[PDB]
Amino acid sequence: SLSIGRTCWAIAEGYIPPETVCILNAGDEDAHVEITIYYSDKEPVGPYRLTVPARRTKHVRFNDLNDPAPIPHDTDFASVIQSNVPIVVQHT
Amino acid sequence: SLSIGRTCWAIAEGYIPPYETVCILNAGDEDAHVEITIYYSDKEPVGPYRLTVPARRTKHVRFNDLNDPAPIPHDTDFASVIQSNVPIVVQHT
Amino acid sequence: SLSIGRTCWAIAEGYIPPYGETVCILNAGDEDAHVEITIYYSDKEPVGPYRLTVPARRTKHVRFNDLNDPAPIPHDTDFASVIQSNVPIVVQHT
Amino acid sequence: SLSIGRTCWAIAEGYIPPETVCILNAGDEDAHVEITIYYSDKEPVGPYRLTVPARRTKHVRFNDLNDPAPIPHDTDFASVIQSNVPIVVQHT
Repeated sequence: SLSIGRTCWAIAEGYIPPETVCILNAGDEDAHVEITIYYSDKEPVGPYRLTVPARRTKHVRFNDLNDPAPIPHDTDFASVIQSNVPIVVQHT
Repeated sequence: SLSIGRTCWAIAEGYIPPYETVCILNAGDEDAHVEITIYYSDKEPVGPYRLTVPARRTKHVRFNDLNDPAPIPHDTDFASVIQSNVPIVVQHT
Repeated sequence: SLSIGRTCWAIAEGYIPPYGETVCILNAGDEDAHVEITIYYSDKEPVGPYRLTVPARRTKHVRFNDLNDPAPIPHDTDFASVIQSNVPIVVQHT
Repeated sequence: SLSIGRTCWAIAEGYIPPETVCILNAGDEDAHVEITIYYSDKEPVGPYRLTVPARRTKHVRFNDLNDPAPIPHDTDFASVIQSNVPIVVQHT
């Protein structure tokens, strides 16, 4: 049983033009992910919830997160990505 | 024997264009028997894809040329785990 | 109750081009971060500290171009920075 | 005094077109750096020696390393950078 990655990741950049996080769950249990969006000038927003099933990768467009709320375009943001089980997160 | 790197790497991105590269350094004195597993968004992982990076050598691995057990589909998002018997350094470009 | 990042970061690259370079800092914690930046050069002593605050639960984009007290950073010059904080922060320079 | 970085760095990519390493020495002692260059089909070459003085940065063009030997253009390579004192290394 492959355990790789960690349960907490932070990405200090973010910008939607008027973007993409890639998550690997190589493990045997589904990952319940929560993402919190941070801003320069207002309180953070979340959790945005999503599942990356066991032995799957998922591409997350920040542009498509809209529950609790869409992320404003042309605004600089940062995100924290938390999970119950270790995942690998990369930002292109 | 210089030992640098680790035996397990994960790359969360992967895309072959429609119709990329992993750079591996083995700076040590024993050949590295590498296994790569490829993960997908909607189906079980595929692998292991096996290759050797000899002692004191680097190797460029095009995902496009990995085809045993199977070629990786184009225009498909994927992720890889790279495992080795001996520490290696892995860069994805 | 979120502590993430560290109090010390080093960026070995730095270039401001002609106009007429940026660092993103996340402070996910519950205390304001008093940051200090020291700028290093290939051929002279380092310059700093440049001071700024990243408040609790905020992110801040820092344009190196705008840093100018104690001194502006020369354009067309290769530099490096060290970013120190009283509390953990996350620093990325995409 | 400020100690930051480490004494060993590996860079798995390297290409000189027919290729810059930026090194920070934030410490109070000069860093005597040795670089070894690795190839896909021959023994490694080095050490290439250089100094990054106390409290200085240095840009290192792979194209300008030529003692013991120039690095061939149009060839894939990798490097190991070792130092007596910790340094911070970034590849571009």
